[PDB]
Amino acid sequence: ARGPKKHLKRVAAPKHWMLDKLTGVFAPRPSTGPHKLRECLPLIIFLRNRLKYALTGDEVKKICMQRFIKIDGKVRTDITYPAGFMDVISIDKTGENFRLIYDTKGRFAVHRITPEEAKYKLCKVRKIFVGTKGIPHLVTHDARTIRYPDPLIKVNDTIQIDLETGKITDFIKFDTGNLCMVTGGANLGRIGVITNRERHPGSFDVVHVKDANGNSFATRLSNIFVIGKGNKPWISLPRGKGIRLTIAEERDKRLAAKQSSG
Amino acid sequence: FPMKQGVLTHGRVRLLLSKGHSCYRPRRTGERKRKSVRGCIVDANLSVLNLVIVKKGEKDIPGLTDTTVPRRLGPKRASRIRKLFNLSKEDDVRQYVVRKPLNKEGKKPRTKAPKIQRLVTPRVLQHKRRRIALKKQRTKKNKEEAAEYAKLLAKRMKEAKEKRQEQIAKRRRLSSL
Amino acid sequence: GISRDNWHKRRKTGGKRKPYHKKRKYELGRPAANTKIGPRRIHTVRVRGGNKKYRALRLDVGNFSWGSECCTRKTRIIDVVYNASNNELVRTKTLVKNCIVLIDSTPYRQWYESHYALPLGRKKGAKLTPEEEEILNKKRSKKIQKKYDERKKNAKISSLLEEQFQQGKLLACIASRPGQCGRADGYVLEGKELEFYLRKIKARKG
Amino acid sequence: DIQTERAYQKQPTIFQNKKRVKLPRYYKNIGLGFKTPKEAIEGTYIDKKCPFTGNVSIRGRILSGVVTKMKMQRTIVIRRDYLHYIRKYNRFEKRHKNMSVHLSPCFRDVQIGDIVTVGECRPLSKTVRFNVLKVTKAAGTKK
RNA sequence: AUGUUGGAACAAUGUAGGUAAGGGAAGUCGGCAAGCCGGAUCCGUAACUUCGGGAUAAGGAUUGGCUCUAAGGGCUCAGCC
RNA sequence: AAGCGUUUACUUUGAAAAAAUUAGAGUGUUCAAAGCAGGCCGCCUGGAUACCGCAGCUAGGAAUAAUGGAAUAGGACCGCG
RNA sequence: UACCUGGUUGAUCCUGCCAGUAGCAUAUGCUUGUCUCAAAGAUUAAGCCAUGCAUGUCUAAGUACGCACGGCCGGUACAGUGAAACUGCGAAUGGCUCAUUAAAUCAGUUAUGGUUCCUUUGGUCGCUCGACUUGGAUAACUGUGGUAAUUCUAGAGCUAAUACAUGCCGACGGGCGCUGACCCCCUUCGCGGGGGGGAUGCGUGCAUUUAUCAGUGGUGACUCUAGAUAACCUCGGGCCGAUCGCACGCGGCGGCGACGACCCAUUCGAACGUCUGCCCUAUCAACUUUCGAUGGUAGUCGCCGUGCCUACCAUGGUGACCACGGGUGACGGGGAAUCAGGGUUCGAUUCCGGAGAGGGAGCCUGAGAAACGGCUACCACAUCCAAGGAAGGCAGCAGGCG
Repeated sequence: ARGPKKHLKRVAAPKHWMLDKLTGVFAPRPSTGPHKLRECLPLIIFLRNRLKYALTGDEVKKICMQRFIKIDGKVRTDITYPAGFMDVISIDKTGENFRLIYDTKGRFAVHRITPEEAKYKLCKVRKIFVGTKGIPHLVTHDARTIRYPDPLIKVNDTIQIDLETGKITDFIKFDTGNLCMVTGGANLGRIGVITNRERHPGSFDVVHVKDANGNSFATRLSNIFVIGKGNKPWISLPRGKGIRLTIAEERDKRLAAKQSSG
Repeated sequence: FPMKQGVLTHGRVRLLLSKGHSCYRPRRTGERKRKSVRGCIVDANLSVLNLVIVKKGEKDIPGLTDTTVPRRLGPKRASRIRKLFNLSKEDDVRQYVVRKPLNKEGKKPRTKAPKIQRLVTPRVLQHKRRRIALKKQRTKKNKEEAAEYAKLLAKRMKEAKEKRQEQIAKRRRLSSL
Repeated sequence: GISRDNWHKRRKTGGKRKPYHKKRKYELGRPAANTKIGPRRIHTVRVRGGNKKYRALRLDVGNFSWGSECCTRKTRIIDVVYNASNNELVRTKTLVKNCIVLIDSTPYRQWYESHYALPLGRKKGAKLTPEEEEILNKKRSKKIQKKYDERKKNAKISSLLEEQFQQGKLLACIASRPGQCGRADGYVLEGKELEFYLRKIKARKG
Repeated sequence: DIQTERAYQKQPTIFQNKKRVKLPRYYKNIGLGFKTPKEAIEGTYIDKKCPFTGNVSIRGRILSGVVTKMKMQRTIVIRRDYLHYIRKYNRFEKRHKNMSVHLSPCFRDVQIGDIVTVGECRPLSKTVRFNVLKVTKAAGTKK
């Protein structure tokens, strides 16, 4: 090519968006922002395809510019905004707040959070950066360059930031036994405690995660995101709670739900 | 074919012309194109000569020295109003605008006036007063958060060195057993 | 134009590559700067990413450094004596990185005569007529004289470095790359570094 | 011994002409559990492409092979043998790839047939992209 | 002392040397005669062959002057020839 | 709890492993090719799952197939001067 | 469903091939009532193209004196629309085709600690010691025109910037050091030792470059980031608001914004490498090189690593495990047909990545092109001409010829 890509094919869209292929040849190309293209979910998909308020793309265009959608403390009027992990999309008209949390599968789950829960979110830091005048810096998953952080926050800890002020409240130390959120891969959407850390110099470190039901599994540290200390989470949890119980009993639960109600 | 300023010939030549060159109208940004231009020295191979009379002679031609074609537009910028009427830098120049009367059939007699550019208005002064609030906001915020961090850096300092004395006391206690 | 491409030449084993595309814009190469001695004539050129590179063509001064005394000063370059890459860059006096050039000594000599205030250069027989350094040699405070007298513990200089101070022409090596940033900074040859090219310059003369 | 070229080769990081009244030789660790050799620390070789006294960083894959040629100066040629599985005929085939690996002169006694351990880094030359990390002695060869 | 004499003229035919616009062997039994190439350095060199040759095959480039640089040695590491 | 403990091929496991396509779960497009929906007097839900060989990483095993140990001992341990 | 049949003989059993048998396209012949999906100028010609269309774009918030419309509460300037034009952005995406190309593209895996970055997001940007807003061009317009003719423009009056250059009051009242006038105290016969203060000026924001020195925070490992000293501040100079719109509440301050930039991370690309994988061919066995061939040193250039290139050196590097070379009716892969099991054939073709716009070559702008629905030349084809000159690239959707 001779420059950056601007279009996006419907076939080339990621599988967790669950967009049907019979509608259009193209897919909503996400705009650049604090999250990457693949694991984010555009605001047009969250409204038209997830919540079904809107039918067509022009209908999404009008609603976003009525200034009724407030993503994580700032109103964005772009239909293809890269809404990443746990962006607190707050809707003022109906008094309803959405935080983008993964389901037990790889898809984003439509999770309604309480308004007092909407003021804070958990961000995973990436590096401790020294500024031009001996200024410590932290860079979160959504590229929040927070100067003067708490000095005990390390490379892969998570900070409970506050949305209306843009500053942190607490932080969770990366240690074994703490709760975790597997953000990526085949174990995408899993919730479990951390049981073992394996060191690999040069290569990628892999961390074993014990599930709440005792289904221990491994995951590299790049797709690992702690969510709380011990067995106590710091946010609300969707139904399923990230277990990935095997497909033999989703056959059982789906069959039992139909016959019980009739 | 138009003739080009400073080409030092009398015939016709072809030249690459970019933006800023005469006898060329670019369409794309940085567009370059060859243009056939005539020489600058005038000979008997010309059709039309554009002539500009600098000093008027004592004789009066009926075509040009008699026909008065006035200005087309009035001065628009605020500072250019001051130099036209030899005003000062303190008085108001808004009433000294060069406006024109408008009269034609089918419409009422109206009057149109230009917008005075680069004129001091309370909106710009408020905007100037708005950006100095950000400078007061910035300088206070850097001093507030650095002092909070310096207090925070003192907060961690008492606990870090207190726990240092636990290892040193352990280093003596383990060696005593 | 002249390009920087690896696919235009042979394989490791010796086979010949066959091109599958024409010349790309990111493989671009430009003609050399080849800056000389003269008044400052530096041409700025736009490079990849919308940045600027300073193509120097004539340079006269440079911020050379004297690292033993932890001092650096701007001095005018006069001559080019040695270049390790090619001998035609000495005859045609061209400045590139790692060139042995000649500079005047007065910017560094006055610093020795101000901060230490001792006679360097100054072949015996003639005294300073402006009398400014003579004033600076004497007339110290009594309490600062002891601090001044402790400056003479390290006021010794090597004979080879002192020898080029006699004629006023110091050998110095270019450290900055001139055709890119436009400057001609560097450092003065000292000790083992200085005595190496003195053998080579003598070998150049014979 | 050293300095046999047109220019003056030296370690760029250190300064060797400070005011006086040996050389403060620069050397760095390499990582991945690799122990820096004694000869690099105490020797007088200077080379910009040495993994310990030069400005090269070891990253990426770590491989191993057998040295076959040493007529080249400051760089050597190693041999790596492997078998490629063909899915049609359930057999293999002997295939070799002889890449060029830089040999820092810190490793002094290196013989043809020694099993060398290399490390990936930035491309040193047109074909050289690997540098010697340790030299394991060949099998036997007590004499 | 110009080959067993000199001086003055500069006609044709001569003998011996040369030069010729355009064509380039159409001249002539017949390229007869005349003409082209030419030394040296760096490339390159065919068919055939008795493998030794053909071969300086054929066909290309360069050559001046001046100012420098590098390399190739003897006598006690530097100096001197 | 952390680290080191002959190396592989081989075997088992885990991660990383675009979609579309392939096999395959559910779904009366009236059937089917298809498609991802849909059903109940706002709710209930789905849009699974499988491999990705061959190549590369990590973790259990020590049968088979390789290489090597000390016999001019610069051999292995224990204190050492 | 893992399957056979006929044919050599006077007749037999074999080997053996030929021909039947069933799939899958490609074309073609005959014929055809309904409905739902769906391919369709790839194979020979990446051959040539008449004509039509395919990339343009304004919000309350960059310029509004075009009555071209239009409100009257005007003299406190433009009510408010509004063609045009200056400016900003996109035009480097998408679409078509598969000509070139055989460790090359490409596929799996890793690295950029070897790099550049539009846009978006989050942070910085009174820190520097000297203005209630600087300047003059120009487009639109009036008017003179030329050429057969261009999306050709020439001249004369003008008139604006979120176009172009320029730059400060303030924060700013003082702090830190270095020159350090000069002064004070103790002790010593006495020079001498120590404790200190100190007018004055200079330098002191980040950014670029050179030299030197100790370890706030990390990496598997830095010559990392930060810190200190000494200077430098690219005139073909790095910034540090000389913008616009809505409510407006109290000498001047406040709320909601858009735009604008320096720098850092972020998204996004692009680019080189790392290990493995590719059709046939020996009537291709030696190939590569001082015209770079493989390495070392020092430099140039490049966004950076690098013989990418240059200068000086060594003679090196690949190959019978098929190097090199030739052909390819070869863009590669995910995949398609077909099979019990294994395999065979195909993949121009919707997704990814590469290449191109008739064949080369070179370049302007732009962050990103060696762009061709951009230019500059040559080659081949083709167009109008007044014979002076001008102008083109459908392997973009149609469509026409071959």
